[PDB]
Formats: sequence, structure tokens, C-alpha cells
Amino acid sequence: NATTFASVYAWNRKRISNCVADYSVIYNFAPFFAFKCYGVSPTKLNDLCFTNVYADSFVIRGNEVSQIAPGQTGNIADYNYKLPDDFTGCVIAWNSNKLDSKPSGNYNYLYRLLRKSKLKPFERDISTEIYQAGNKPCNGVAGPNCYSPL
Amino acid sequence: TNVYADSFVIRGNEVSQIAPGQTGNIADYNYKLPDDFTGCVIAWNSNKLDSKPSGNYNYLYRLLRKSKLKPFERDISTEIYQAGNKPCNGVAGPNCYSPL
Amino acid sequence: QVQLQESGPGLVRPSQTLSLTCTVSGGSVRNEYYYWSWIRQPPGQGLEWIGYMHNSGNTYYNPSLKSRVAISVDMSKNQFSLKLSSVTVADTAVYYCARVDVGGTLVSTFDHWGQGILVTVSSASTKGPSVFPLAPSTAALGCLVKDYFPEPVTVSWNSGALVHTFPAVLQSSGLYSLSSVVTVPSSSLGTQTYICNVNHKPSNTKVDKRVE
Amino acid sequence: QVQLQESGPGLVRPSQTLSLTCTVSGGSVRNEYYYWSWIRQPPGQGLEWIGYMHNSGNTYYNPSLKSRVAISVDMSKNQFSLKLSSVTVADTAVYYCARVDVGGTLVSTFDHWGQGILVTVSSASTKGPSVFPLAPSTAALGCLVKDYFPEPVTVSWNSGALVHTFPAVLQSSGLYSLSSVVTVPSSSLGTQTYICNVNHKPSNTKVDKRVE
Amino acid sequence: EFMLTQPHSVSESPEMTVTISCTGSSGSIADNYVQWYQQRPGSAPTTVIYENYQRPSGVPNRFSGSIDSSSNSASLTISGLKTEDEADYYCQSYDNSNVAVFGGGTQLTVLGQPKAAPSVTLFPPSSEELQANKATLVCLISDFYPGAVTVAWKADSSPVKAGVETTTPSKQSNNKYAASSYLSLTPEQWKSHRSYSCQVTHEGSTVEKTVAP
Amino acid sequence: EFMLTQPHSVSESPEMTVTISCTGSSGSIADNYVQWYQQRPGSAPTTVIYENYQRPSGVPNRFSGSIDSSSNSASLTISGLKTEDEADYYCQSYDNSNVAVFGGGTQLTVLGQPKAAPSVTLFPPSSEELQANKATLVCLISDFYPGAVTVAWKADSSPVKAGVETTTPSKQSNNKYAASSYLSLTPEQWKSHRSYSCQVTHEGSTVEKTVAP
Ligand SMILES: *[C@@H]1O[C@H](CO)[C@@H](O[C@@H]2O[C@H](CO)[C@@H](O)[C@H](O)[C@H]2NC(C)=O)[C@H](O)[C@H]1NC(C)=O
Repeated sequence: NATTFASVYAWNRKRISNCVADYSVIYNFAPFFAFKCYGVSPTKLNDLCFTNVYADSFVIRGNEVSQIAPGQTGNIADYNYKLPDDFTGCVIAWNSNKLDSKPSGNYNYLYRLLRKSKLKPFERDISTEIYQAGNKPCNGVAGPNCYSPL
Repeated sequence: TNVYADSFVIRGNEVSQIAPGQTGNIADYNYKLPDDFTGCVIAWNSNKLDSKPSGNYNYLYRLLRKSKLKPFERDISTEIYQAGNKPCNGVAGPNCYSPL
Repeated sequence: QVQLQESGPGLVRPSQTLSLTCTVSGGSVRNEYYYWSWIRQPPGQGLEWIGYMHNSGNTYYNPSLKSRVAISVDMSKNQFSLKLSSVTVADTAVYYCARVDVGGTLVSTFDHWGQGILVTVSSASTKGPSVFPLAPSTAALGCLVKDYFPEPVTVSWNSGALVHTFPAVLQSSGLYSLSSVVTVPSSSLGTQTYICNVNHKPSNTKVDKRVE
Repeated sequence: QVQLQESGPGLVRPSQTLSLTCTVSGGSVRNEYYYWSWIRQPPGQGLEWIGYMHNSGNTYYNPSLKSRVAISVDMSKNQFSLKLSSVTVADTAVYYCARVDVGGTLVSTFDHWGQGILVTVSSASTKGPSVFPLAPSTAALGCLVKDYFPEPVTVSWNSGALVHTFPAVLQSSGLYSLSSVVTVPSSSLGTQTYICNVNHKPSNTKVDKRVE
Repeated sequence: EFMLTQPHSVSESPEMTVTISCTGSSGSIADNYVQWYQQRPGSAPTTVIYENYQRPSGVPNRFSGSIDSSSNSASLTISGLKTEDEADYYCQSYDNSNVAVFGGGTQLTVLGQPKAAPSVTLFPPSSEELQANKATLVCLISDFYPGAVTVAWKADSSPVKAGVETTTPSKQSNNKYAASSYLSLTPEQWKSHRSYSCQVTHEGSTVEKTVAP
Repeated sequence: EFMLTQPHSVSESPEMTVTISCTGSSGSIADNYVQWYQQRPGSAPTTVIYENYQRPSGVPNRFSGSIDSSSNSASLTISGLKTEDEADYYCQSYDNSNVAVFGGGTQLTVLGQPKAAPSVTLFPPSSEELQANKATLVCLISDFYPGAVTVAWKADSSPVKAGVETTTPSKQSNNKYAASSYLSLTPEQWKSHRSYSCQVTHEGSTVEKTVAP
């Protein structure tokens, strides 16, 4: 309910510790278009314990929601947000076309296409370095074979 | 003495939940088997019959329920499910969505 | 193919609420790649768009109809309804429910349309039509029948004088009007007999008036 | 690694059933998450999909020749078979095995392709070619050899004195046409004694023709 | 906002080609797709053109459309007018927001009879109507084959437009429409205004028919 | 039926970047995966771009795939060409009915030697060929480096489609490509018709030469 959300290029990550994880409130903000849990039960959330809890939030397209799952590929998975092959959690997604859409174009939310390799689980990618696709290098200004990675 | 043949349609990654003692959406809130179930589980891919190019929406699975289903019990109730912290008069709206 | 059909009361008093239901046959409201809209069409004016909503919860209304309409989808009954607030006599348009494709890049085409239900907006009772002598102005005269709420009230002339039957039209006061056109020659040979005969099917009442 | 290998008759005739089978090594054909497809590529044209089949018996076909194809799978020998019906002279192509990936969220690439088998459809079995001179009009002139059954071609220019023999293609009649040509600096050189000889490989029959 | 404007009706002889165009509005027309819906009198609309280039199943190749960004308008190039092609055509698109803006409606009528000028008739209110303290004058128009026509009461003081009820032009035995109008008002204003004379605009022609007791 | 159309021939100097794109006509390009198969002439195809953004292990990083949802097309960016990159690239996707859709095929090659204009060698039927009741009109085109081998047949006034037996691009002994445009015609047609044309249209240059008795 922050009324503001970040892109998958700079997805937020909140620390959850020294607090009572009251999971009885998440049912009041979204209709749960895609509520998929992997390592835990939807009802046993209030009857378990964990070492540390992390809540990652970002904005992606509708076709990219299926990539937020263990063992998935794609631009969001391999280059923006990678989940481990043994992830134990729940994924929550809901439509935001009524709130996060602008008639003049909401160019705020971005995403990285590909940067020379795939990413590791739970890591950031904020380096805005120019991407090189050819044999001759290039820096500073974009151009032929020197495309922005976003 | 008596043989019961239960028939239904689920996805591929949900066939493993039909085994006894499993945990999941199909095992808990859709179809639960006891820990001492005696019988055989049979499943085959019917994508050629139970799928449409525009989407076959005639098959439904219960997402969330008040509690896990008892073994060999059925819940055909299509009543809207309340999930929020405030009453919704049993009608579709905020904090209250369809269970199926 | 997917078909749509409406049903509901055809007579709604002003300042009341309008409730119609649209049954989706041949498809499914569970599909999240389509919107479900309502389309109005006043007689002889054109098409009017109320708004559509998604089966996920999002709803879009017309800008000029803010706090005027309410849309709801019943995923268990496979139907979506319509709710209007403070209806007026100007809402005699024909209501259509339509499905529009949103599965592509942009929401483009209303795929299928409903059959269409005529919804009248008037609280007047079965009042009798008031007949007035409509003298000709070669000219033409008419019955000049006004102030009648029931629709099937028809007229006639000399029980077979054939002259042209005229279609009805609504009024802002919640009533209807019907003024037929019957040609007539000059006063030399155009003063023989011209008597209007309004049928007035309701109340089993018959009215006959002469026209100059 | 996983690899495939075609197996079947490399030459058939029309009004018959093209039967093929691919032996799979490095993996079980009873494994799910993978379809077993057949891809067709005519000589000089692009690829053409015939159909893939799941181990559960679900066989998906191509709408172009769905009524003339059949696919089977055998979990014991790890071999899936292809069976066409009513083959024609246009059905000759290079058939490639392919395993498609049905693992994640969608169907995807043919990860492993076979070596490809080239089969031809022709009802003839023995036919001798015919040579035809080619008069020029720098000039070009040669010989025209058509209607020869065997695949190997023997071209000889000036008893070996040199050449881009223009490899023939399977025409509509199910035969081939050789049009090997040479070049000359002027029309005066064309008057010299030039010979174009071909040899029937399966018959050891030589053909001679004087061209100028 | 957004709005698509188009002529009220067009007509051309059979075996010809018409071009119905809908002008854009303050919003860019090249942002969303524009659709064309054919609605015969007494039926639901039917899509003939969608996505600015596509034709639904069963729609013949006679229909076609295009989008001109330089002119900021749409087009519906229908060739070979037939008896079943005679219907109304509406143009619909979308604004930058979720506002499904429709058109006005262009009644494509097939020319089967020679066009003629309409005959307008005006008559003052009757005596029994004046006794009931209501004017409710009636206009009489007929004898116009090709298409319908709108009216506007060009009164002496100002053009009256509020409180006007116009009948839907319906076909007659002579293949003509009526297009009658009604302007209900109190008789106390009738003595201070004369010569209403609702003027027609049929085929670009105006028929002046005043009113007198 | 979803289809994929890609350019027939693409050629560019080494160390530069080429672009091969396939556009889906009767359907969407984002509803199914698009794959690119580099098929070397004489060998089986091999995946170089799968899942529209992924490249298999071992394939050089010079290849990259892209998806354009606004234009409903899928492109392939290859920067830094090499000698082994002279293979054909096939764009393949799937229809909504689970039907694999293959592209038309694109022949890519590096510009090693300078491009030369093609040659035309239209040859009429021979004397013994006419005695054999056959025409066998051929166009032994030669002297062209790029693999843009195209053949467009045309009669004196009408187009020609039946009998086209154009062969694959074959290389001469002097490291240059040459092809043959076979054509089988009825001798009655050759006696009735006036002349025919063998349009090459190699690399845009519509080289045309006719032949007449
Ligand atoms: C938390 O959510 C509530 C309700 O979902 C928000 O309250 C609404 O805020 C909008 C915009 O500020 C107002 O137009 C509504 O009238 C508010 N409704 C109610 C019932 O208060 C609230 O803004 C969200 N954020 C916080 C920090 O509370």
C-alpha cells in the first residue's frame, strides 16, 4: 500500500526481523491474480518460523509474471530477478493498469535486456555501463553495436 | 468389497500431489487422500481433448478454503469466499473474491 | 461462437435503479483477455459507450458518467450485470452488452455484441391519448394524437380510407406522441369526410374524432 | 550427449506409404518434457513441420498434410516412427528428426536434430538419358542431358579438358535435367571440335554428341 | 477526450466505390486502433474492419480501411455497393485513457431511385391544444428518397434547439421518409415569436416553410 | 494460420552488423516462443537463439535475439560477422493450435569479394530439342557473388508459374556462383506464344533478358 513502486531494474528489498509476521493482512490489498507458494503452505504461514524474511517488490508486464518462479528463464529472470532452484516462498502478483498506467506513457519503469551473462540469485544490477555487442569496444556515447542495456 | 473410481482433471505439476501425505493446492483444498490409502493412482496427458486454442476454462480448482478438505470429501459449494478483516455481506467486492 | 443475450424489466420509473443481466453463452467470463462492456443506442441518435470492466477487478467508466453507473461480473454465474443510478426519461436507449478483445497489444475490437433489450423510462400510468383536430394547411391533415403512455396505441382513418401510419416518438414529460400524415385536396373536393380513429388498445377504450 | 539418427528406405515411389523411424540414443523416448517431431526440407526450399508426438499418445499434426501422416512411439526400442500416405513426386525432401522441449511454461526449440535422411519419390527404375546440342548466340554453349534415373552424374568436357556442371533438380515428372555449359571468348572459337560426353554409372553406357 | 466525426449519410450508385472517413480529435488517432461497425436497422452492430487493416471471418474483400496520420483521420473504402451493403457504419476507437469513443453514424444508402427534393409543411397549433395551454406544433416532411435529414427551428429571435423531439425517419409506401419534429412550448410565448420555420438540410438543399394561423 | 515471413537474402561486409527479421501475419508474435536455427549448407540445423532471448552454450556471443511487439516481428542481430557465419538462418515459432510455424529461410553471407552484376544467357530450344517435342527453356545465369539467386518468369504478356525448376546456387570453378532457370513448355505453346522473359532481379537490380524464335 505504498502508492509507489520501483522497477525490476531497482527492485526494492525490505528486511523483516524482530517483528511479528502477521500474514493475515496481505489478503486486503490485492485480489491475488497469481498467488503461488512453493516451500510453504498458504494457511500454515501463521504457524511457522524462519531465520530471515525478505520481501522483494517490483513491476513487470503480465507476460513476465510466469518468469517469477524457480527454474525459469527470460529477461526478468536471467537478467533482472533470478530465483533459486530451491526457493521456499510465495509469489504475489496483481494487475496495476488502473494505478500504474499513464496516458502520456509511464517511461519510469525500466528493465535490463541482457548484460554479457546471466545473473545470480538475489543480486542487484545497477551498473548503467554501455553494452558492447561487437569486437570493437565503445564507451560514453551509444551508437552502432553500442546499445543501452535498458 | 467395494471399489471407488474418482475422476478429475488437473495439471501436470499437480499429479505428484495426488499421492498420500502430499501438500499443495490440489491435495489440501481440492482432493485429499488418507495416509493409509489403498489403491492405484492413474494419470495420463489429455491435452488433445481438455484444451482449447482460446483457453479451456471449464475446469476449475479451488485456491483457498477455510480449512483443508477431509479425505474423500467433496466441496461443490460455489459460495463466494470472505478473506478480508471486515465483513462484505457475502457479496463480491473488496476483500472478498471467488474461491474457484 | 460466443453469444450474448440480455434480460430484465422493460419499464423503469425515473430516479430508480436499472438492473440488467447479460448471459455469456459459448464462452467464459473466466478469460482474462477480454473486457465486458455496455453499449447504449438512443433511437435515431447513435451509439453510446458506458464502460467495461475486467474479471480481475479493474473497472473503467465513461468520463461523463462518473458516479452514474456500476458494473459487476459474476464469475460463478458466468454473467455480468449493469447498474444505473437516478435514471431519467432520456435513458430510453437500447442497451447492448459486448465483449472486446484485449488479448493483443492494444484493446481494439468489440468481438461480439448482445441481442439488445429495449428499456423504457417512464412512471406514467395507462393514461388515455388526447386527440386534437389537426386541420390541413394541396395540403395534408393528421390525427394529432398525444399524451399517451402505452406504446401499442395505434390510429386509423375511416376504417380503410386508404394516408400513412406514423411511428411513435417519446417526450421529455414521460409520454409519447403520434401525428400521422393524410393528404387532402383543395376545399372544393377535400371536405367530404375525414375522421380520425385512434385504436387505443389499453383500457378497452375507443375514441373517434373528426378532422377538418 | 543426446543424439538422433534417421533410418528408413532412401528411395520410394508414388502411390505408396513413406515409412521412417528415428533411433534415439542418450535418452529414453518414454521421457516426458519432450516431443518427438519430424521436419521436412525440400531441396532448395525452407523447413516444413510435419508433426510431433508426446509419449502419452497425443500426436499433433500439420494442417497441410494432416490426413496423410501418422506418428507412433515405442518405449521399448526408444524409436519413434513416421508414416505418410499417398506420397507424390513433390514429397521428396530431406527429413530431419528433432526433439522439442516442452519443459517450461511453453513449447520451445528443437534442441537436438538428427543427421537428416534424403529420400526421393519416383515410380521409374531405369531410363537412359538423351543429349541435345546447344547453339550459342564472349558466348556460351553446351549440351542438354535430360531424363536420367540414377543420382550420380558423370560429366566430361573435351575428354577432360576444362566447370560448374549445373547440378540438376527433381523436376515435376520425377526426373532430372543436366545443362552443363562452357564459355568461349568469341563465336569463332565455337567452330572448333568440342565434345560433351556423359556416362551412365549404373549401366556403364557412354553417350557421345558433337557440339559446336 | 476524443471524438470521431463523420457525415450523417452518403450515397452512390451500385457497382461503385464509396469512402467513409472519420476525422480525429484533440487526441492522436495513431495511438490506438480504429474499428468500423456495420449495424443494419434493427440489429446489433457487426465488425467489418478491426485493427485498422484486418477483416473478420465472413466479411467480403469489398470492405477496406486505412489510417492517415498526416490527415488525422480514418477511412472505410467500400467498393461494389450491394443490396446487403446498405446499412449504417460507425467508427470506434480509443483515447489515451480507457474511453471507447464511438462515431456518429453514416447511413450508406444504395441509389435505386432518382433523388428528389423534400416537401416540408408547417401548421400552427390547434384550438383544442391552446385550450389545454400547450402549443405542441407539428411539422410534416416527406418525399425525399436518398437519405434522412435533420431540422433546426430558425426562429426570428434565436434558433430554438432545446425541447425538440424528432421522429426517426421511416420508410413509406413511395420509398420516402418522414423525419417529423416536435417543439412543445407554452402558448404565452407564441404571441411574441413568429415564423419558426424549421429548415431542412437534405442533399445540401434548404426548404423554407414558415408558419401562420 | 499463423505464418512467419523473413527476407530471402541478407548480405553485408564483414565486421559489420546484419539484421534478419520475421513478422507474424495471422496472429501474435509474443504468445509463442521464437527460435532461430543456423543451418549450414550440407548439415542439420542448430539452435542459436531460443526463447527469444537465450543462446545455447558454445554458440558465439555475436548472436542476439529481439522481439518487437509494436510491429509484431522478431529480429536477429548478428554483430561482427565471420567466415563461418555464411549459413542460413530459420525463424521458427508456434501457432495457437500447437502447430510449429517455420520461416521462409534467409541466406546470409559475408561480402568477401566485390559484388558483380549477374549475367543472362537465355537459350531457345535446339533443333533436336524441338524434334523431341520439348522446349526446355533455360537461363544459365552466372557472374554473381551474393546468394540472392532469384528467378521471375514472364511470357510475352502473361506471367509464367508452371515449369519453374530453378536449381540451388552452385559455385563455379572460379569461386563464383551460377544458377539455372529451367522451364518445360508444350511445343504448341512455344509455337503459339511470341516470346518469353527470364527476369533475375539479383540484389534488387532487375536484370531482364527475353528470348524469341
Ligand atoms: C492505504 O490504503 C488505503 C485504502 O486502501 C488508502 O486510503 C485511501 O487513499 C486514497 C488516496 O490517498 C483516498 O482517495 C481514499 O479516500 C483513501 N481511502 C480511505 C478509506 O482512507 C491509503 O492512502 C493507503 N496508504 C496509507 C499510507 O494509508
